Amino acid sequence: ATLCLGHHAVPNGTIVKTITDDQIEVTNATELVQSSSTGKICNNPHRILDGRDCTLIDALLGDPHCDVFQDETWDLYVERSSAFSNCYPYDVPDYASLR
Amino acid sequence: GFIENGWEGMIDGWYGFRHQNSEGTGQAADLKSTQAAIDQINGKLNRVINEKFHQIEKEFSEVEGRIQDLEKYVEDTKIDLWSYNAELLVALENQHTIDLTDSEMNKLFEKTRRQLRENAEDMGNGCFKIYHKCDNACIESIRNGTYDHDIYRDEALNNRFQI
Amino acid sequence: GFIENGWEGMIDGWYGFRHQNSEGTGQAADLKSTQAAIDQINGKLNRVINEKFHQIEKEFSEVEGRIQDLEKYVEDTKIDLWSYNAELLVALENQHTIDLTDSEMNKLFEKTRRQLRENAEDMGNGCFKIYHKCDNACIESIRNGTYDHDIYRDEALNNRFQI
Amino acid sequence: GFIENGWEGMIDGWYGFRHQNSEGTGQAADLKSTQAAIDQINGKLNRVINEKFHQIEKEFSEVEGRIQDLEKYVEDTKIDLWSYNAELLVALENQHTIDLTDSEMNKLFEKTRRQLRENAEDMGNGCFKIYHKCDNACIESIRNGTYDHDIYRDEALNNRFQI
Amino acid sequence: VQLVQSGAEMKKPGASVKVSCKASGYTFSAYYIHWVRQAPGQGLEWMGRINTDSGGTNFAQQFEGRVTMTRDTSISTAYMELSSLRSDDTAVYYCARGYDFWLGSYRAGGWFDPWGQGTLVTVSS
Amino acid sequence: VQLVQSGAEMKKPGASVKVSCKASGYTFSAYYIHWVRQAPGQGLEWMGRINTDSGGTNFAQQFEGRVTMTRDTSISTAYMELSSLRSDDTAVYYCARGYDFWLGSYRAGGWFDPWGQGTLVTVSS
Amino acid sequence: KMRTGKSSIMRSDAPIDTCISECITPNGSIPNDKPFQNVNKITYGACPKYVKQSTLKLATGMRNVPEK
Amino acid sequence: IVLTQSPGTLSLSPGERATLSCRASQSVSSSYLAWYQQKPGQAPRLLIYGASSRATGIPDRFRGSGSGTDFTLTISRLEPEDFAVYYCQQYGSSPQGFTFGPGT
Repeated sequence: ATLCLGHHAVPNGTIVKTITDDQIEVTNATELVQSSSTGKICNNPHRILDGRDCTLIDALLGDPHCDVFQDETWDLYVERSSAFSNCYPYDVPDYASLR
Repeated sequence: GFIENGWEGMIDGWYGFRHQNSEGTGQAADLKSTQAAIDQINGKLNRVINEKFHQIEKEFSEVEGRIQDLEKYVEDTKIDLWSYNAELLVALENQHTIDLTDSEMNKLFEKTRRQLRENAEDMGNGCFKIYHKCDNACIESIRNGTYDHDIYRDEALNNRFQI
Repeated sequence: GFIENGWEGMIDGWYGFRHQNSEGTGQAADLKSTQAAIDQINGKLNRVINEKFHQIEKEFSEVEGRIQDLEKYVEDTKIDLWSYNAELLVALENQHTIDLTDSEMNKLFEKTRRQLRENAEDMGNGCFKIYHKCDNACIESIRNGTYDHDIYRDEALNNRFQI
Repeated sequence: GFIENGWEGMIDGWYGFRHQNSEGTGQAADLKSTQAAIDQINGKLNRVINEKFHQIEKEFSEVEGRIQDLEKYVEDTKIDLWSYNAELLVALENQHTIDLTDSEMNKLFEKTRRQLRENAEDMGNGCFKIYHKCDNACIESIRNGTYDHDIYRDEALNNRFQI
Repeated sequence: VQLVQSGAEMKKPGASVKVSCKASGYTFSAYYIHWVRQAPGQGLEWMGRINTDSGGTNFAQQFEGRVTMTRDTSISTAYMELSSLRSDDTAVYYCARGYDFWLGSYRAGGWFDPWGQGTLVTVSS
Repeated sequence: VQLVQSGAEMKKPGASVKVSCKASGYTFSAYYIHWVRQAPGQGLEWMGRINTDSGGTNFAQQFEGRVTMTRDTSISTAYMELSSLRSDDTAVYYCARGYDFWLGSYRAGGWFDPWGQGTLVTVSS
Repeated sequence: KMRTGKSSIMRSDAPIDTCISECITPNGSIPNDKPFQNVNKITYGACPKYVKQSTLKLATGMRNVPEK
Repeated sequence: IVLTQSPGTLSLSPGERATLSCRASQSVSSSYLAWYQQKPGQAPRLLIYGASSRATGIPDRFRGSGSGTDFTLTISRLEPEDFAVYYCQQYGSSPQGFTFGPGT
């Protein structure tokens, strides 16, 4: 002899931010910004060439300690902060363009 | 809107019914409205969720001048524009989500009201007062969409108007 | 959504009426609501439908480096942002168009309901039942806004409640 | 909607009531809906109202070439994109404000209708016809939400149906 | 919205005739197709109708055992096959789309629109 | 949604026992908390309920003057304190959340859910 | 020999691990399911767009009106 | 309001129908009665509320009925796990009224 209509609720829901108000509670929400990383670089499906202690120009010119990079191919070369040069001192005008 | 609060005893749906009659009280969920809600929400989510390989240098180790400032300016412009886009997108889509859910609730209310015809009268709190004997099968028929108002119309009219 | 299907046989308007009475069936369109919908849609079209003369080079035949990469990056950023803007604009405008058309249909339904008063009762399929003899002049009066409900109220109430 | 024109005699609110009964006519404002609409408008204003210090040059005194056209292009692109964003934002916000105000008016109307129950009947112009002696305390009770419909139901139904 | 039919057929008595009716401009499987026959100098004579979705057919209680109606949704064409031809079976055969007037949950009348151009079938020796 | 209670207490006769009930998974201040007693080999016996917002309490006309119930909304725990323990007071004490069934403007019925695990209180010398 | 392709360079100190990820950043590889990221503006591959906001929640339910 | 349950014990073989009856002292609203199941060593588990409605995950073999002063709980088929002590509760009849039944 009486019939009520209603909707569900949750004990505590996420606060979402809409046009009118910046704090309105909602049953469920999803995050859209990735703010975490694993700290490690995957090797698939891209071919990554870790340079160790060699810069790209060092391997290009043929630094003696960069002889492991002869005739190498990559999809992403990773340059490390520990890279150093051990040959005749050189400078490259327009270093960035060549790199 | 006229519904005051949600029901935390509902865990098998989003929208539903509550009733009281001579044989007691009960609760049931409406699948057609919950499914429509989730269908719209997922269809919207899938449109919210680029492939760039070689780009400009974004962090610098030396102080150079004109070119470095231009690269920094380009990067900041791109970042601010995309941040604004993200903020506006999420705000608009949350708004549309809220209105679509409220609209689904209102649609369910209006459909029940139209089914009941002159046999019930709205009480203003999201509830109807059925003016005839409505057992469990009666409530089931109201819920699944097979309620016949002509077999209760005489008694409902007698109870409603003449005292 | 309470109106299930459209009418492919009414080609003189967007919203209209269909009736049955003692003198037969008929169909007529509503000019005011169709015109309102068309004006809103065209006003929205006109807002959707820059003069650049000298810009940067966008195609390159030699490999140079820093400057060419900066130019390519700037152009790619501009294209991506404008593509996203176009997609968002069209999605929003289509959603608004659909919502406004549904609202116009609901407005016409509510206007007819408020015209009829206690002389008719909604059947739930988006369309009414009138409880008194209603010839073609009667339907015309309902359609053009000059329907007087007090001269049919007595027999409508007799037919509605007293069987 | 059904409410045609606004009342310029109201200077104490946004939405209000007008009435006529045996003791005369009157006007009053409903602060609950006016405050809700005002709060929504101020909230949407607070989201609308960056600190860049060193940027690229934007005005030049010589003709140089590649670099200068690159910076002019970057600045022009940024200005065009932000102009588009501003236009779209204000247009959407204005549409939403108009919609929300109309929705608040309709909400007040529907709350009053559900309050009156079978005692009054809609006339189609935003006005109700209360079918019983409704003195000033009666109108007050309808206005603040303390209208008991079960004590006027007999006379309202007698006047409504039987002539 | 139009309906296009086949050409004239000079069939001999005691044979079979097939007349095609191709629909263009509307969903073929959404409306019924009615076959009307007009003898030379006389009025129209309803033969039957075919459902273009489920393949159901409803003839008149004068053509039973002589008319079979089939549909081809792939090419949007409805066929009429008439057997046991006679001299009196010479007429112009029309295919018409039947529109039902749906007033919500119930239908109330309708009309035939559009009509085909008509194919003249002659039976003679 | 669960209720976790304190441990077993072997209090001596003529003393007082405090039994806690910690609520996790729902807003503690939004629902009543009820205390039900089950003696070994007997049925359940309602003792009382405490309003978790206003601190209001309502006992049975059998435990008046012996039971005090307090709340702590900061830690979300309901305490039942029963004084003047006797031999018949050895039982298993439960805390259950009362869910009132709201049909719009009025309440009609309900149920007890969820329940606590129960604390076995023994009174002996 | 000079070839045109998808090759690029990156400055990072992160280690290399056998895994599958379509997006590489100097802070490490990140998933691409979400449309935005706030990890780093230097990206390689199919990556979410960089934003300044640390959080951006999208509503997947209705308004929560709890019981009393 | 005092609730009385009969019979005290029911000796029924598996697969049979079980009918349990709980009677009220005075007439009470059918909206107030609930049924609980308590296996040994466990807190009671809600079975039926409102004298006719099952809980969230209670199988369709538990059926509630009754109105006025006589209420019944019926089990169509007795599964092995359905052997416990069943209680009837009145909920909300009064601010002090939340009593249980004797048990069965």
